[PDB]
Amino acid sequence: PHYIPGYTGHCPLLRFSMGQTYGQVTGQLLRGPPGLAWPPAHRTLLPPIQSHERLSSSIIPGYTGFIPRAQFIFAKNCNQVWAEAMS
Amino acid sequence: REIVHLQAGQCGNQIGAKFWEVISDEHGIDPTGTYHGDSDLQLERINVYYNEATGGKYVPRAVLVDLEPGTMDSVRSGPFGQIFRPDNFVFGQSGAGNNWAKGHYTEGAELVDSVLDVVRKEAESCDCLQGFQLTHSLGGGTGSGMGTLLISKIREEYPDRIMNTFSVVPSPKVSDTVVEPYNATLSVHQLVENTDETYCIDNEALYDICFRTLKLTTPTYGDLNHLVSATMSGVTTCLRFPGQLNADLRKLAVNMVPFPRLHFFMPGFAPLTSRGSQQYRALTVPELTQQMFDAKNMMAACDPRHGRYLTVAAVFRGRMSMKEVDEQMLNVQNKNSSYFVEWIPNNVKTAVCDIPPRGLKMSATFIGNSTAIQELFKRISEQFTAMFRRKAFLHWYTGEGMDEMEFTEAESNMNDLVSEYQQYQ
Amino acid sequence: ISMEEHYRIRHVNIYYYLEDDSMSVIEPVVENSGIPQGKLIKRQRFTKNDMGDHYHWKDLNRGINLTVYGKTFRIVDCDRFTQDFLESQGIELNPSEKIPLDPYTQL
Amino acid sequence: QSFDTLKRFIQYDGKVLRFFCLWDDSTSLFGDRREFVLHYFLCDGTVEIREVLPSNSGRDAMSSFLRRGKLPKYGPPGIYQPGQITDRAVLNVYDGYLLDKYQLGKVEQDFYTDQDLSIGATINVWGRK
Amino acid sequence: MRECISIHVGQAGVQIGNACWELYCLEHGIQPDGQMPDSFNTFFSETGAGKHVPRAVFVDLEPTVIDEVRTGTYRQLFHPEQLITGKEDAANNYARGHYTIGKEIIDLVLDRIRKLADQCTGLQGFLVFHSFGGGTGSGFTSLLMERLSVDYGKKSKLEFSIYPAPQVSTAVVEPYNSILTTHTTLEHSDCAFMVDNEAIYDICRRNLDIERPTYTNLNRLIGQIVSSITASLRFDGALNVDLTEFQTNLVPYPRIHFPLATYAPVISAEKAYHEQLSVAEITNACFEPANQMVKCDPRHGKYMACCLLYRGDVVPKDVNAAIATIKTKRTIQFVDWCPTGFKVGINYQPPTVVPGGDLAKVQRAVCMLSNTTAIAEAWARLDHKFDLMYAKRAFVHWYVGEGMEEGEFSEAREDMAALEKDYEEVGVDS
Amino acid sequence: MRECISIHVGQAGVQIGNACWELYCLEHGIQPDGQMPSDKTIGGGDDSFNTFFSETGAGKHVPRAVFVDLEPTVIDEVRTGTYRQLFHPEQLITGKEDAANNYARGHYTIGKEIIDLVLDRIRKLADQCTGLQGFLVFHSFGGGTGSGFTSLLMERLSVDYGKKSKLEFSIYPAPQVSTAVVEPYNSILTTHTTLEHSDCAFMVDNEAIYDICRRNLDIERPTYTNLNRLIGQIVSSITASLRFDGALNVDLTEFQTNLVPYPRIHFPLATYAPVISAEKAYHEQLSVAEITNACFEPANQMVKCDPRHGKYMACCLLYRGDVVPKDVNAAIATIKTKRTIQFVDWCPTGFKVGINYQPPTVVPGGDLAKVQRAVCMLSNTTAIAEAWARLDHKFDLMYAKRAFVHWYVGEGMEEGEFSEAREDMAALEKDYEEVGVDS
Repeated sequence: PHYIPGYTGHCPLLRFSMGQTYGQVTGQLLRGPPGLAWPPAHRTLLPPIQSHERLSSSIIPGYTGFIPRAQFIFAKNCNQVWAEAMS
Repeated sequence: REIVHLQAGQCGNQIGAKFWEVISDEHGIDPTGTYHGDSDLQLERINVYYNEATGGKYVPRAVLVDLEPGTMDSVRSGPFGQIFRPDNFVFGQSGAGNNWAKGHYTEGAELVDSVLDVVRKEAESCDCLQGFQLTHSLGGGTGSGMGTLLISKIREEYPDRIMNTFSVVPSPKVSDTVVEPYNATLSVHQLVENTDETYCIDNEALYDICFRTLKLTTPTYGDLNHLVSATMSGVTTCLRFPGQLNADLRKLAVNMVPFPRLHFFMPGFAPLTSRGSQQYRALTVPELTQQMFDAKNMMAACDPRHGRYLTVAAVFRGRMSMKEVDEQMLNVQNKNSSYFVEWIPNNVKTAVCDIPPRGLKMSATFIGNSTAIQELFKRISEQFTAMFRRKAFLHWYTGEGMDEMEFTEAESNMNDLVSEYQQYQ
Repeated sequence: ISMEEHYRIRHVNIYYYLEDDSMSVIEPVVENSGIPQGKLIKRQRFTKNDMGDHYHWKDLNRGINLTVYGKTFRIVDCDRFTQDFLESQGIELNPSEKIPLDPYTQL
Repeated sequence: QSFDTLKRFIQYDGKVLRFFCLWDDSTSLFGDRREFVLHYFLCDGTVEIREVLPSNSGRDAMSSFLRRGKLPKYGPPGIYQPGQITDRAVLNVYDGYLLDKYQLGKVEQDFYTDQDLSIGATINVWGRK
Repeated sequence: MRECISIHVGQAGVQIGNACWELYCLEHGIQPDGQMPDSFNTFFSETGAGKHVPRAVFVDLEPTVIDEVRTGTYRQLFHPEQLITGKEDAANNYARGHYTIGKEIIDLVLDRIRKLADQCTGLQGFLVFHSFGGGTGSGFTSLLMERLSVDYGKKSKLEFSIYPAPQVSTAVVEPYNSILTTHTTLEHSDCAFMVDNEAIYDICRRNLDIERPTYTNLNRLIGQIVSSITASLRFDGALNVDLTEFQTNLVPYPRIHFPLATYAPVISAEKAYHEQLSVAEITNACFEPANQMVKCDPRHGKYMACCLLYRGDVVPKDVNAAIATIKTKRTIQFVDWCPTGFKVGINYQPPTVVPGGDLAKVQRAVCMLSNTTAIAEAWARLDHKFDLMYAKRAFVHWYVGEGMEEGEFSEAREDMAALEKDYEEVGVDS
Repeated sequence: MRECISIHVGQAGVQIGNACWELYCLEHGIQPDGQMPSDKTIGGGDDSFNTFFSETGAGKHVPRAVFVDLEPTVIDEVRTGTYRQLFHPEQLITGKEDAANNYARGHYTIGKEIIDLVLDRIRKLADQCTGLQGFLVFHSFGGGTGSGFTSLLMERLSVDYGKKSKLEFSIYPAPQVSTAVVEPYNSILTTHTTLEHSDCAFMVDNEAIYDICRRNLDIERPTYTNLNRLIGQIVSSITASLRFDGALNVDLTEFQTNLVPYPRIHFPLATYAPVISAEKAYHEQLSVAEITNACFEPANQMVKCDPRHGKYMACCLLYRGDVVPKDVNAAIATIKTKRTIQFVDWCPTGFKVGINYQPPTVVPGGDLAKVQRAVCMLSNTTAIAEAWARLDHKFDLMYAKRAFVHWYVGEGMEEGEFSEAREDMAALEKDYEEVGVDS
């Protein structure tokens, strides 16, 4: 768990730490922080793994009507919007 | 990359100190200045508005320029006053006293030789400097008069950077100073020439929002500065948060001002909702475009239905879809097309930022450039020239070191500017 | 929908009219609350169940939950006249509760 | 097939297995019983050997006895008729060589392995047991 | 041996390329960390321990669009020296990306381009990815292709673009960038494809049932079109065409290198049970006028040629039936002097599918490349929106102030106006 | 190869298509998911369903039908019914506002928005064809899109397709029972348009099927399910010789050759002979004779018109089941011998015979029994002129004071199309005097 060398961002205690390669300093800093608290729910560095009625079957992709809570779901296929709204 | 935030005046500190209670809650920073946040994007681009000190602490980039020591002593003892470094609270001894010429010429000119030492110090501790800011009101002589002399001498040292000013221009309805038009008419003589940017906020319409749509019985000067601080951060959120589509501070200044004198804008804010009608309100993309664009929700009291939109922004803030955002900017433009200029065939600028303001699921922020900003400038010059035709209060300025021909020189540049808005209408 | 509050606490006065067994619920006026206040429920007999039974003054005590029109009111305290009346009718009153403090109003 | 070295070099770099050696040439006419040392390098499974000389023997100074190389399993093998020792095969010249989809320049040469050698057993070292 | 390096410019060029490189990883066996658990050499270099480095370079001026590739799931896949990043952004200014900030990075990127193509054995194509809206997608791209036009020579340089739409746009300046960038793309690109954002919203709404398509679904459709061109580089076909061979066949003249694209089965996975997906069913869905990628109707056009590219379970006897069908229907009009009219391409490998994507796992697929006279009305629309604002000089003060003369605004108008009559004089019959 | 595309328009036309497609899915072995169960299969090969169904790689059977409607509700019970997966989603087409019982609304204002979608879907069900025997349409004259859009449907099919056959099964209004005030104004104009574009036209009014449900069966209070279940028994028997093998069989162009003598007389009647509840069926012989003269009962015809007032032109016979060819000829010779049945002068043969082998199937939940024989009649009288002497009466009873005319004019319809259609419909009244009188 480290950062790649060209990275242009903020790493705590980086300016005060010295005398190593950049990736080695970032790995050692991300491993632990005696001075402060590192956040628990983080989302930059992630593990690499390869990319009554009305169920999801009871309709067609041209069906007209009201499906509850399915006007706020976006970027998905119509059956997928209906599936993750109903279930 | 990064910005240094100047604050000037008794309005300027009370505008400015609330903004640092706002943007330090973007980044999980407690009042002593230490990060205690809950995500790594609360920390990742924090150097845009900061400098770092020893011990796991960050201090802002701000100087706090006043002409009375008693108006920052409340700011140094607020809830978020001890965050600032006390080296650059550079302050005067005697008062300007609602006087232009005692801020520009006589008294502030001794102080500004010492203000430049720290703003040159905050502008050499950088990586690649991006811009500055300025908070001031166009009524007095501490916020308004020295802040004008501040800008021009920044401009001759750092002439390819970005200057912003967040004005609070004087109102017609009730005036809290007798000599307001002698301030604001000589003031905009250098907001037409010396700055890259300037906004326009009336206190007349900040009252109109805080009674019609927010249902406040009694708004203080804290609830009005909540409205300003939620827009002064909305134009610097592509610069410190990643986006699906990006439009940072330089990208709008090139793109919106069509001609090099017409840089007076009028902002709003979309999810502004009454506390009883928060429950009965849906938040979709059409429910931001419906409330960005309506003439009630402006913060400038210059009615857009009385003129032509020139160039129109929208910096959205949430997790939206790029069709539905681009649909409504097409839908509004085709419905009422008389209100928009026709020799600019699409008056839309769009941006989407992936990190909302905290507590809100979705937001938006608007920057109009309408034709009807001349009715601010015309109605200053109708009540300026009542007083100047008989020379009511002139002896307090002429006795501090300025001539008579400088005022009819200032009435040239303001009454030129009204014509250059009628020219392109 | 609020970023500042997840729930709010609304104080109400419940009036029971011994003349006709009717009830009314009235929110007191609070400065700067921003909500429509005053008469929440008009004077009428409140139904206790789907059978059409009405609330009697015998069903009302400190620390009881009163459910009317899908709202649940926690009875916290009563006035001196109500206390003396219920005790004179042989109802033992529960200890007075404290109204919980509204987080939003405190902030 | 695999022509890869880097994983084994990163995994087993400095590890060798050493066995001392005794060899009775007393069955021959004039040889004495000999003490040798047999190193086995785990980076590439390659073997080297050296002689251990007594206090009173008239043998010259030897820092080796053979080469650090791979030892064949059976006999001094006939790997002659040169050209067959190349591991990869070719189809034409187009230098730039094209890999032939069949494999014709392949001879089954067996080598000693760390699975093969052990304590207290006898092996064949270039025709010597 | 089949070397091909793709350089990405623009924020748009990176989210296009972030979908192509999750497609080329899944198509072969490799993982986000580069390690397989024969023909990857078209797009992957070869290092020691089982790594395969992509043959790419991601260059954009602002830092905030590459920094989630530096921290995303593909940190270790790209070599860090490729992700070139500047400091200050062009900010919707062709002048600022071509004259001011582009001069501080063109020295560095051409070092990485040299360090890639000296490792290569023999090079066919460059695939640059950009968009005709902003600054670094339009200005830096122009400076990139006059360096590459003379530093490298006659290596083929492809060009995947996005045209600005007729109505639905996101800038008020979008005509000004896209009449000054046809000046330099014409003399340097060998084939320049156009796919505008407006038409994909229709196809994502009625063929696929995606109401509200975000740009993640938009860019998962472009990557199928780029991959289907290059499946004949990487795989073995019954009748294959390389990137060199159909550049000859597609363009008549050295100024008419603007083809269209169409991908025929673009079908949701619930409505793909019921359809046969035969070869003659999807050959004519390419020429359906509601399925094109650029908003210009082919019924007003006049076809020069067509480059069908097929992949999957296709047999050449089923191909020649459908080609004879299209030449008999009378709403399709080829020109007088193109009697053959077609360039068949038949491949063996089916198109791979991304999990979390939007399409269906289909046995056959068609990608189509047409060259019509129908794009005369996609360049006579946006040419008016240019000089509607240029007739009294809106937004010229920004462009002049950092390196552009006043005359080059109209030097590129006539080279787009003389561009237009070459499409009038190519469609006439005898 | 013997294919026929079905189209259905309106709330009457959809609810006919439910009863016909529960019939065909049980006539062959189709389950409501779409495929034969692969545990048990009934007899026959691939040939018996390709007139109606399609195929994919997995083995689905998607019907060649499209349902057209102008409101959401009536389609949406097909989409949530037990046959939701058996129909492909684009085949069930649905507008947004219905035509509000106007001919003019469905033909000029609203019908232009769903004529563009429904003409690419036929061209997607006729490109996958190899040889198409002819379309079938299903509508009701009284309705708004069953009258307005359906006339607009037939015209664009005469142009784009040609002489390909277009059958129509229609619902004529009853003589006095009706659900709508406007019904004279629709059935005049829609008869004016569907004259020149339709090839055959089996009109049936609902009041006659009311009378034979209560009498021949015992079912008092019938709904439209019992009305539609008997209609599909007649639609299937027309095409029963296309699908299953017969002793002597007729196709869709066989009866148009024989029934229709002149190019505007194409209005046959309909009679289904054994219509018996299961408590009476097994005590009766039900021979070929007993189900031949029962088609000639004037109380068993399915239009409220009386063939004693008119001349028979040409009668079609559709025999299925346990029918021997030699017993059709015995019962035919009784009819021409009988003297209360009158034929025209210039047609001495007067009969087409069709004999099939497959006996008619039973729908569970239905009311008819399992029988061994049946006869379907397609007569052609001159006595259908009396069902237009009471339609032209109820038209000018309104129209001579201009009632309801402003509702139709303001939809792009000029006022001249009422006087146009009244005279053309009066032309067909004298075409039946002229043809049906003796030389």
